[PDB]
Amino acid sequence: QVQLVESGGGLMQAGGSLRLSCAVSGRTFSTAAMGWFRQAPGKEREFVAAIRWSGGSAYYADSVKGRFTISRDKAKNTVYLQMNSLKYEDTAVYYCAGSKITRSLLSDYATWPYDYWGQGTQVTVSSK
Amino acid sequence: SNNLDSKVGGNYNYLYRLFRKSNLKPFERDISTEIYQAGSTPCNGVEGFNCYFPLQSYGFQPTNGVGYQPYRVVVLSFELLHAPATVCGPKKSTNLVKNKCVNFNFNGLTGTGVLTESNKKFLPFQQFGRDIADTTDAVRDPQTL
Amino acid sequence: AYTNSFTRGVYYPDKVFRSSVLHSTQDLFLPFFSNVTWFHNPVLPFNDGVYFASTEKSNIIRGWIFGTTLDSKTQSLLIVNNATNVVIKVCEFQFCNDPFLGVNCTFEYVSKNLREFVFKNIDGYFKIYSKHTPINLVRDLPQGFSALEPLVDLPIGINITRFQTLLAYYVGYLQPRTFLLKYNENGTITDAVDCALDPLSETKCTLKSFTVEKGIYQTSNFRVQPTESIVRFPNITNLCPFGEVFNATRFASVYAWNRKRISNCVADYSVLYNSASFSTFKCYGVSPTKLNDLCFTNVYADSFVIRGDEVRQIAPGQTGKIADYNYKLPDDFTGCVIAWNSNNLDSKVGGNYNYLYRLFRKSNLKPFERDISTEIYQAGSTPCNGVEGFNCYFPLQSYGFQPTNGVGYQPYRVVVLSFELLHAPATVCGPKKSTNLV
Amino acid sequence: VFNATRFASVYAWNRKRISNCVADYSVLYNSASFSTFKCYGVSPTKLN
Ligand SMILES: *[C@@H]1O[C@H](CO)[C@@H](O[C@@H]2O[C@H](CO)[C@@H](O)[C@H](O)[C@H]2NC(C)=O)[C@H](O)[C@H]1NC(C)=O
Ligand SMILES: *[C@@H]1O[C@H](CO)[C@@H](O[C@@H]2O[C@H](CO)[C@@H](O)[C@H](O)[C@H]2NC(C)=O)[C@H](O)[C@H]1NC(C)=O
Ligand SMILES: *[C@@H]1O[C@H](CO)[C@@H](O[C@@H]2O[C@H](CO)[C@@H](O)[C@H](O)[C@H]2NC(C)=O)[C@H](O)[C@H]1NC(C)=O
Ligand SMILES: *[C@@H]1O[C@H](CO)[C@@H](O)[C@H](O)[C@H]1NC(C)=O
Ligand SMILES: *[C@@H]1O[C@H](CO)[C@@H](O)[C@H](O)[C@H]1NC(C)=O
Ligand SMILES: *[C@@H]1O[C@H](CO)[C@@H](O)[C@H](O)[C@H]1NC(C)=O
Ligand SMILES: *[C@@H]1O[C@H](CO)[C@@H](O)[C@H](O)[C@H]1NC(C)=O
Repeated sequence: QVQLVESGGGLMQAGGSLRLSCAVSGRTFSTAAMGWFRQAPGKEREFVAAIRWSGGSAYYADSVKGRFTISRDKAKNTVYLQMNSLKYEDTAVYYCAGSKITRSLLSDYATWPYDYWGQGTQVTVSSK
Repeated sequence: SNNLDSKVGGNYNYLYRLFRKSNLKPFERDISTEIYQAGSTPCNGVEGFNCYFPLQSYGFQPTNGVGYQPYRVVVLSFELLHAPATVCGPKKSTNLVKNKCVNFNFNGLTGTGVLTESNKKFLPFQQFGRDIADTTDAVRDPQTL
Repeated sequence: AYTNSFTRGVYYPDKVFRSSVLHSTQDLFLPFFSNVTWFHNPVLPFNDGVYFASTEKSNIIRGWIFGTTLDSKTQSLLIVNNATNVVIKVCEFQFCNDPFLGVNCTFEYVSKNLREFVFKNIDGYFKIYSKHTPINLVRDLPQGFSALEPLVDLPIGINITRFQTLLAYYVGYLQPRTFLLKYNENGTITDAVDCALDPLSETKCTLKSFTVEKGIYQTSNFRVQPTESIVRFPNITNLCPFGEVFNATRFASVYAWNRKRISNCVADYSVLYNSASFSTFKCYGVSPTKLNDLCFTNVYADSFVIRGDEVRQIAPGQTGKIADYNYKLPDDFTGCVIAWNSNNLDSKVGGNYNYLYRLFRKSNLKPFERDISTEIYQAGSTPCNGVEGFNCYFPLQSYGFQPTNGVGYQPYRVVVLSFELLHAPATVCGPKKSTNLV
Repeated sequence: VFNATRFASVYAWNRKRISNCVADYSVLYNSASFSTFKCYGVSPTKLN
């Protein structure tokens, strides 16, 4: 029924850029919002970025503001994660996530549960 | 409608307008998704400080309280116009008795008399007959013709 | 192209069965021997009804369109018949310039040869009658009498003014004509008489018979109809000073109500009954619209101020303190009483007390009787002789008019126009334009 | 009847039968204490 297919990413140097995708098939999230999550080894999975599917207004975590850019396309049913200005601390497996819940506060999507998730994409930062 | 609109993990399809600039007028349906300007600064379609989404989800779970469990509400409003009134009640009928002085009430015409099996030949569209002096003497029974 | 509506378009006026009786009915019929426009498909008016006859061998015509604008701007009636079923819709359909057929809906229903139909809408009900008959002709309508039985009734309630056919047909228009119908033993309409076609038919109506015996019968009344409309008014160009009376800065106290004389002027009551600045506008013995068409010897303008619950008292035959001791209208009062809210002007922070009303008086006031004396009222036995105290009160009491007062307590400005036709030529006339005399 | 401390509810409306006395309705009619004083089938002034 519902599958989240991530593409792109991998290895990039410090200061470089990557752009991630997540194609959703068999479900639409018009009123809901989709989010991204990352899990560094030895640390819990954390919120990355969420964008309202219908409206396009985007909310970000504190450590990701100004370097990461999320965007979504309703027609293609794929959300993008423009990932610029790499830091070594970003090294983690990024997961595109989906939730069935509509929330007034776009910050609530960093704590509220997600019912759908991607396979996870490894992100590695290398120095020079 | 708890068993129907409440599911494990909650149901968040039903929403409600959380902020609005004015109280609604009778039968007023407002579906605008404008980001509410809570302050004086215009939002310009950007959520943020005093810029909040108008709609918020409902808490409908099986383990919720009765005050918060889902309820299905249907409001029926009766309208009178300058037009034919086309919604009515069933208007059940009674039995048919002949050769006895009864106070009958057919489709629209009422009277008192004895109903007897007549041999007049109405046309299929005709409902009741009249005498030479505009007095109704034959009626076609609405249920059996 | 026009033909002659010989004996066609007679439909059963009602669902009543009558046997061997001559019934006279007044309804919308197609007058006997009238001109019906012959067509081989424009949009035609729907004045009061339409008689439609369609001489066909291959079912060229299919349906009809009805409405007033018929461009998806309002509701419109649509009937289509496609080879097995008849469909009647009331959708606000997007009509083209020349709709046809090949070779916000509020109602939808689905069900050699001469096909006749009569369409009309009365009291909101759209009525259709029809009759199918065989013919052998190529030119015009057949000879004979045929009764159009009802088929379908639409409870649509639609304003309809224009209609159009869908694809040689005939179209005739109904007028309110009296008829006399011949019902046979089986209850079928076999003959009819157009009650105004010709003198012999009118005689048949009057006698309620088809065979009139030799003699002289008085059928109707001859009357020359008028040819011109003569209007003659005195040639005065002088608008009455209604502004001075209605737009006054201050009004008189209801017990000392002002009494304004209006004479020798042209009055424009259209300004009055078209304005939205008057709360109550009630006329006794005259109509609001007809005020401009009348000529009056004198008009009496009376202005005064009262509160909400006292507004209804200013009317003929009313009871209460105001209508009792301040301003009594005669029971046959002929004129209009006008009242509007004056809270904004007569209300000040804390309340206005400048306007008084009388509380006691020795007797009932006569119509149009004005007392303004400031005597002490003796409600008891001991004469006051100008001394107040017990059973000696001042008859007046100041109104309390506050901005926070109730709407029934808030001040109201009321004007009472008194109309008279006295022993004189009319002086106060309306804005009606006079014409030359014939 | 007019100045009683309490009035009964309409479903148990109180009834007082006035008889064997002389009634002065003038004090009732001239008082401005009543918002609705409508005599039916009779005239208030004629009551005396
Ligand atoms: C109304 O319904 C009744 C029964 O619900 C119909 O009565 C039947 O009519 C048919 C045909 O006339 C007969 O064959 C049956 O014997 C009747 N049944 C009974 C129990 O009497 C009646 O015809 C219906 N009328 C209309 C106008 O619909
Ligand atoms: C004539 O046109 C009408 C459409 O107005 C056809 O009615 C449809 O019939 C199908 C078949 O059952 C239904 O599924 C649709 O819902 C009907 N539409 C409406 C508006 O009633 C009708 O079938 C046509 N008849 C012929 C003989 O072609
Ligand atoms: C009313 O209709 C009936 C039926 O068509 C007519 O009666 C028929 O008359 C013929 C000739 O006498 C007979 O052969 C038929 O058997 C009759 N039918 C029935 C059902 O009785 C009658 O003549 C018609 N009356 C009028 C005034 O037209
Ligand atoms: C009626 O039709 C005839 C012939 O078609 C014509 O002579 C006559 O002028 C017509 N009258 C009107 C009022 O159209
Ligand atoms: C459809 O018709 C109704 C008739 O009451 C009207 O009120 C309504 O405005 C119409 N629909 C639209 C979209 O205007
Ligand atoms: C039909 O039109 C008239 C004016 O031409 C209007 O007064 C009337 O209300 C209309 N009918 C309906 C149902 O609105
Ligand atoms: C009184 O003045 C108002 C506006 O100043 C005007 O609309 C109104 O017509 C005036 N009254 C009359 C009787 O003309």
